[PDB]
Amino acid sequence: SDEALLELAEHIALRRENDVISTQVAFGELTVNATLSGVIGLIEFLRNDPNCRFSTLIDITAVDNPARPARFDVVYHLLSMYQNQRIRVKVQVREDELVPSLIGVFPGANWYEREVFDLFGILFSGHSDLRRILTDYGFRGHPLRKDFPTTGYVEVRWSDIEKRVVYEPVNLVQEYRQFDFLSPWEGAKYV
Amino acid sequence: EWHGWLHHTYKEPPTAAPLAHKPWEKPHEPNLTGSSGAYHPAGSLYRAQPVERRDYDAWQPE
Amino acid sequence: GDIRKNSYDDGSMDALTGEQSIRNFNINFGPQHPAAHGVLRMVLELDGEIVERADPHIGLLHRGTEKLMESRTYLQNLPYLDRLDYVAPMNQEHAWCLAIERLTGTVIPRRASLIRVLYSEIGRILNHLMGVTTGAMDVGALTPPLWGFEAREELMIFYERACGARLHAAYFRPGGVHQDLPPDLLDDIEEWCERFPKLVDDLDTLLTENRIFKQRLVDIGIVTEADALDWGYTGVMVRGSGLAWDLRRSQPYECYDEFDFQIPVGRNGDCYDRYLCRMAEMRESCKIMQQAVQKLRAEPAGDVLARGKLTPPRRAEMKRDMESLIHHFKLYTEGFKVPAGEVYAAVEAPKGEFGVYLVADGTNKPWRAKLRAPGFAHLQSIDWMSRGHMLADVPAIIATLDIVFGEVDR
Amino acid sequence: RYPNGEERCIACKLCEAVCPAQAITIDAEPREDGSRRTTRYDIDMTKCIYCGFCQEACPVDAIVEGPNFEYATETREELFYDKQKLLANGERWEAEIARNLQLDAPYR
Amino acid sequence: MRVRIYKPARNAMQSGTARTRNWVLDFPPADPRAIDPLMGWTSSDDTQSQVRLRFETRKQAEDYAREHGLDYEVIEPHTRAANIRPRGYGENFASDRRAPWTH
Amino acid sequence: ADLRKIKIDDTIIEVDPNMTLIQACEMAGIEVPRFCYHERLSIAGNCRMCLVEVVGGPPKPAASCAMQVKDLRPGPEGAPSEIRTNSPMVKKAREGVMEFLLINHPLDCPICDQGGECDLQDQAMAYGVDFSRYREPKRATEDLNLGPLVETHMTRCISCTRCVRFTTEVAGITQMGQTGRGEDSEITSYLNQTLESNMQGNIIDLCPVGALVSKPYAFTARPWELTKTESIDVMDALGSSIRIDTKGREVMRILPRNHDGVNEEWISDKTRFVWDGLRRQRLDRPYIRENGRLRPASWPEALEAAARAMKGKKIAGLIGDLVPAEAAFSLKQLVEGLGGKVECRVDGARLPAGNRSAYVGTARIEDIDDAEMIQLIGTNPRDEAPVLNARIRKAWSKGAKVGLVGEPVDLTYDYAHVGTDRAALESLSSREISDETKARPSIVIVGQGAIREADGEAVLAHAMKLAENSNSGLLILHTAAGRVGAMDVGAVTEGGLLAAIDGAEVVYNLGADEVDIDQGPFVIYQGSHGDRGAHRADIILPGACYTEESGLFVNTEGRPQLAMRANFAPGEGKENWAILRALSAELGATQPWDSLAGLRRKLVEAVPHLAQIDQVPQNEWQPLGRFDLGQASFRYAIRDFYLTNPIARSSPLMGELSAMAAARKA
Amino acid sequence: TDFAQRRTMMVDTQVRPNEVTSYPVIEAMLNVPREQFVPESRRDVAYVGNNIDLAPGRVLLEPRTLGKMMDILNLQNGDLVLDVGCGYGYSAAVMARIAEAVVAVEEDAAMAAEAEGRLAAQDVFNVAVVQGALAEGCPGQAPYDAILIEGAVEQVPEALTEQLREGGRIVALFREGNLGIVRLGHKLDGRVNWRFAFNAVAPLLPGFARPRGFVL
Amino acid sequence: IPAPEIQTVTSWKVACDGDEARGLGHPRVWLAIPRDTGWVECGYCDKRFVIDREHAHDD
Ligand code: SF4
Ligand code: SF4
Ligand code: SF4
Ligand code: SF4
Ligand code: FES
Ligand SMILES: [Ca+2]
Ligand SMILES: [Ca+2]
Ligand code: NA
Ligand SMILES: [Zn+2]
Repeated sequence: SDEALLELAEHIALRRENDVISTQVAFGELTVNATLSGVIGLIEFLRNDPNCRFSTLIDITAVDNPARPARFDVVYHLLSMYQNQRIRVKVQVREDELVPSLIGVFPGANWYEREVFDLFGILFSGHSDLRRILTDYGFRGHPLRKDFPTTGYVEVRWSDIEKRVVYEPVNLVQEYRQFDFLSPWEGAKYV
Repeated sequence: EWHGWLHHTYKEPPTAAPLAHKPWEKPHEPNLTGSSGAYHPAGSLYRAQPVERRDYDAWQPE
Repeated sequence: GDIRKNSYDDGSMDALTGEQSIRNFNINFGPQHPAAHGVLRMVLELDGEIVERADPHIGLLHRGTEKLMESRTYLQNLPYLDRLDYVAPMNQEHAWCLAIERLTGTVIPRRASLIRVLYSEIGRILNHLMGVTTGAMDVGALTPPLWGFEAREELMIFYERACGARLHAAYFRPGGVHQDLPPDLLDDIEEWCERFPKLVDDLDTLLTENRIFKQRLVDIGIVTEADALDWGYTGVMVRGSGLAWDLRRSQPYECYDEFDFQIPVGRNGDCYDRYLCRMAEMRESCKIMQQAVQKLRAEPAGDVLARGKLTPPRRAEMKRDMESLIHHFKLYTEGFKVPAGEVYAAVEAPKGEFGVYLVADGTNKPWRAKLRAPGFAHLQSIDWMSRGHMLADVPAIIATLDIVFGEVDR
Repeated sequence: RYPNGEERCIACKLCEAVCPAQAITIDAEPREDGSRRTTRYDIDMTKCIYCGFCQEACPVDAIVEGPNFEYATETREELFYDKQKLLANGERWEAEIARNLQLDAPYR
Repeated sequence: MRVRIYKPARNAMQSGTARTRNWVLDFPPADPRAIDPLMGWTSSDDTQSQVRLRFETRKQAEDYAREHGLDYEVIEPHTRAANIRPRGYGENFASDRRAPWTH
Repeated sequence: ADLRKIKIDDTIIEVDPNMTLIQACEMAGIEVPRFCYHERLSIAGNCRMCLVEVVGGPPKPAASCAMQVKDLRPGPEGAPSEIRTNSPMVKKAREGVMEFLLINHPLDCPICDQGGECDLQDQAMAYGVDFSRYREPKRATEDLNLGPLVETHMTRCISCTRCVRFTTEVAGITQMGQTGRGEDSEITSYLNQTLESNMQGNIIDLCPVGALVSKPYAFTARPWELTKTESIDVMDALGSSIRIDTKGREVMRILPRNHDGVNEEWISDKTRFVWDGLRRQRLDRPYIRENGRLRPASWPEALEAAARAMKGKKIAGLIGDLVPAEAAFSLKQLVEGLGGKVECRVDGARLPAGNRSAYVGTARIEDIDDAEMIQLIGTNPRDEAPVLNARIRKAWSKGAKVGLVGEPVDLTYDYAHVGTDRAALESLSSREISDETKARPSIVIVGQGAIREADGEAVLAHAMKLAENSNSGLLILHTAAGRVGAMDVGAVTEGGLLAAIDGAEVVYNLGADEVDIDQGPFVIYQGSHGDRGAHRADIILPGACYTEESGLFVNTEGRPQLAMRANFAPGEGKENWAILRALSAELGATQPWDSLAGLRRKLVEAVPHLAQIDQVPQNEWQPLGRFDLGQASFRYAIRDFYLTNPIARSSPLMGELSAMAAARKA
Repeated sequence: TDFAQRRTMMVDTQVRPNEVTSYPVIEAMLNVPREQFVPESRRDVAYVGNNIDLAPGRVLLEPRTLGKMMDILNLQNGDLVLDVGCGYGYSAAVMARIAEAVVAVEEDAAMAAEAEGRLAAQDVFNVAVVQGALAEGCPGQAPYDAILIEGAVEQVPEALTEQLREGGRIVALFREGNLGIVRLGHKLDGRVNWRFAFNAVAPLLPGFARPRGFVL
Repeated sequence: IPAPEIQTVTSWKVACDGDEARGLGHPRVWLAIPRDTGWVECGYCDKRFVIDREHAHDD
């Protein structure tokens, strides 16, 4: 499957030269780095091409990398039940950059893009129903960004005065403890 | 003494196979939650002498 | 694919249908609703009890698991997996262990591999018993859940005897399984397997050929192969339509190659087919459990954890040997480091393909942990699936999709 | 406690470090005799997930999860267990706990 | 608020240098912590201090703080220069040593 | 400067040929395990953990800590020499040595304070096997009696001799040694006596295992719980770089951190162990004196009472030893704005105002290392800056000559006793120096004790004259962390303390606890600890200590350094700049800033070099002119090393150390 | 783009389920094109469930916030409404379909001119755009039955609440750090009494900050 | 505080593990009795070992 995945990666790199930035095969998985402007065209090719028939969209997610000029990665996981193979597609996205929506290709991409928008704040263009899907109504912020606190900023309580569940600033009886165990020794890479 | 047998953890009853007890063990108590013997933290307002807490010693004027 | 403006066989157009739809019959179906699993707020637009729009509002059980995982070590994150598809917790633990084992390049012992298959199939029965019999309760059958959940009670006792917890085992570990099974537990699992087909017959006698049951499921929620590919269907959601796809065979993991079992598939892809597929899968899982117990008895005594640099030593060694004490101290505080890389490890979970997308960065904590729940993709299709049906069919459709919101919301 | 009546806990804090829920809080000093012992040992039973990692991490079998499960309370603060409450549980449940440790020792 | 950009120093208790390669952007505690009366736990209303970002270069940290309108202070690191011994191990036995080497 | 190419594993790198292989490996970013080697100690070569493979050499692995690059036989044709840190031989060598290190090591990790930050644990995890083959009884060792700072568990000792080499080479004492032979050889102090050194706390860091641990810190925390803050020490004027470890609201310990130009990687025992005084004798409320007794008051009430006492009066402002530069700048702005007088030379030091080359000098601390002649004038560096004294000893070990003017004291190195009185100083300045001597690097160091008398200005004049004659750098060794910063913002009055207190009716005492304000004026004390200053006060405004706020401190060489907040002041204590800002409003003289950042903008406008953190400004040589000296002998500034400031005097541990020192001297 | 489907979806899924029952508000939001009232660069994201940035420190509020804000003002056919900070005029266009007339106050001449052009292009004639400082309102046409402030405030100046009729309603989003509270005010006996309505967040409007100086 | 347990020994080196069968005590450690004081205490269980000087056999 390692030779098979390398052969498949050449087929994609050849047929979609301008979409593909590079390919990698690590830990038995093929990853394709693609340009933002060509990701929809490439995923469409992967879905429909005979050699690579990736007709199941497994999921879409994002990864935050604040140290990088384009801080976000958007990652597409696709499965082919007919060819019995998997592929990962990665695109680098800058903050406030728009990502084209995949709902034209996969109707089931709709909720995954809402989740990326909710938890990372990445907007998708061409999305019919783009609204928060997992956080509370009117939530401020995007919790899966590395610079959002784990406990957030606000918490709810039932107020006897307002007879409502209201938000208040977070007050922790015991503050979150973040132990740092990491050793100053990397170890060796023996040949 | 009987909890293990009643919950099928042990095959034999304490009548036939009594449990070994250390001299520092204490007698069993039921759940005391709705009573005055219920456990409460030292700083609880139930205690009526909640333990005062501090982590520095203050200077006292002469 | 839009039926809000009624279309009649006589071509008539009502005066009111001409006006723009401002005053529609919208109803909150859940969260506090017996068919809504407690945390589903589905907004339904009804027209004479015909479902014209279904708008699932989820996140009522979103707990920020993926954020909480980023500040914990790999071992501290293992119990989070238990609480996603919490009906069958060890099956979800398996994806986390497989991902770590792949990135670290670790080989788990043979006995641990057999135990993982054994308790994964227990989880499949735990899930299918819950799914099938509460699905029956969704179409009004009161009794099936009572019979099924007695058998679940017995399986939860097998959970507790392996790990000390009836539900949230935290039993599968990176490097194998935490503890070995007592010999008398293997005898009891074998004894339970001999009785279980009788309960499956009794449930089949009560339901399968009941005319009411057929009229509540046959030709309801029909899924074609093309629909399956629109919505990321996996598991019984594709097998009910006749696609003999099962990750244990197509992309084998653990030691499933050497077990004998078959893949049930449906021909019509409706709620009735998926019910029959789940009943058949329960029989197949029972057979796997029987083979695994036989293999475990025939195995030579061995360890259940890989030990080495990945798992703590045994307690007796920890209290005697200096190396073991250090490895115990370090692995329970810092934990192993996982080399930089990204993997997606998937299993055939009872509800479909469950996967973990793990981004490691060489430290003792995950950089990113994305959890792929099969129910997230299945629930998203309820609007398409329920359009055109009546309100009474909605609980049956929620049942057939096999939704647990611990994994939908995470 | 040990059979000699001394506390087993030596304030190593491995249980506090492994706890997935951060349910354990420990403070320690040298005792009057110079012994390494805790002065605070709290378990927030409303944070705890009952995973048993603490008893796995403990190198001296000081903290264990016992056989008792019928201790529902009428107030929430009754579930903030301090050191004396936990030690009292150990002194009342020791006989059953010790037997269970012997039964599972071959698998640990 | 004010953030600290600095390169964490080596832990004096250890000789390893692996935790000294990265820059970090930190949100230092903003207000005093309190003692919970009930159990004596450390209470806080400052969740922003939970955030600790990690960078490879000072420029990356300084850029992030700028793009996000954060007032920052950059504390420069104090690298330990190599103590190059001209005679190496042999200086232990130099004829002009003040006192004998102790091994 | 003839760099040599060497290939380490697969990295080709160019290095000084005098580097050892271990130093070259670190320059290439290649990790090499070690126990006995330390960058600042003599090479020992006894742990054998650093063994590497020299390609082409004899099959023996080589100790990379002891092998210089120039010792490597050059490669064929002049190709760079190769060493492997990844070969199977190295893997087997490291596994073998780690096994030998652990066979007799006790199973102590749960009860051992090193656990979690232990080089033995960490390198055993990374470089050893995961199992044991040893089936014999282990060695058991008796413990030592090293005093109240170092607890010993000698069964944990791995015989690295770091402690022996540090105490002998750096601390300059000869109490520790390794007696016996073989596996029964013991690290020990002579006659099991307590170590006598104010540098001894450093062996706790240096010991790689939990054999030598801190008694005050024992059992109180694990390394993973601690929040770490990189800050600057104020226990002396050296401004050592430190790490403050806090858990919740409290500091748990203080550790050195590296600064090649100031303290290297050492701190004195006062710097290290005063955290127990940080939470004692604290002023946490305002106080007001009513009918002869100080009674609690609220912040608005005390500020009003202070404003009433000050309005319309003659005000004197005193700035104490532990005050940051911004607070001194704020006080100068406030008190002088009311037509008052502010003095910082509360110890009587006759430091000239505006002449930075005369109250700071021209020498960096790092210049001492290379100096070949060092002249000490009325300074005991062992009590004023023990880490700086250790740097003088290092120069003396390389051959430097040391002369001293003052009382003969044990400095841990030999020196020429030129004399004890001001006649001795006179001889040095008027001496003639060969052109050969004038060309060698040298330094003149002057203590505060020399310049604290009526002729203090003249004493400096001769010191600068001597420095100019010898073509040598000058360093004025200060005792107070806040002095040079206070001088930089010009917090001085002509005539010094007595010229600021003459005729004053209100004295604003900002942290001056080493001099008494005689009865009379109305005294407002701002400070963090209750001591001399608070006992005299009629109003007490509680301020933050040096770990509880950000502050700018200029060290003895004139380097501005930023202390960082690690925790918060107890009770109602406030940041020192804030209190003065709040008081200004009640006095109708509101300061032109609402935040510390606003205060710092105005400060670097008056004193621009305070904006350049961690840089030593170059001072223009401006020698003093008046040379009339006195007759008395020189007195050293510091009488008791451990009890120099109110935070140290609130420390029970410093009292014990001071008591022990007196019991030794008697 | 089929903006009509996006508009209908926005009302169905972001307005109706959020306790917006007033059918006049639902009718208005189903008809006023949101994309016509955003900068050209934001046209494709006009119907996203978030605040749209109009200018530095200024947003077009999220559909949930505006829907609930208008639903609780309870506007009548005879009402005169002051819309403070109208941006490009989306909110004024929606309220114009319910109230008698709207006075839209904008402080950026660029946005005030665009509001007039876009309001006219949609044939909205009971909306007058008045250019000036937001915190001043428009006292020339006072009193108003209702005041809507379209951005976060820390305090509502008395000058602004004096332009409110007795029995008039004012709805403002208050910001307390990371917490945003929409409050509904009622003018009684000359005093505006504020009450909690719901929680939502937006950036602070310029000119509505509170006086914050040195505190010991 | 009095010791929880005293044992008298005739050797200057003792091992303690909590006296519990097959991994139920504490990690096994070896302790040295000083010739000056004649006793040592376990750091895990606080058991005190006291030398019997007259019969103390050097190894
Ligand atoms: S059982 Fe409870 S206290 Fe113990 S590790 Fe698990 S969560 Fe923490
Ligand atoms: S209970 Fe066990 S693991 Fe926890 S601190 Fe005590 S000895 Fe250590
Ligand atoms: S020195 Fe290190 S290895 Fe030895 S007992 Fe202490 S923590 Fe464990
Ligand atoms: S006591 Fe510590 S520093 Fe000294 S020789 Fe032993 S291990 Fe080395
Ligand atoms: S570090 Fe080289 S032998 Fe010890
Ligand atoms: Ca209709
Ligand atoms: Ca004792
Ligand atoms: Na140490
Ligand atoms: Zn013991």
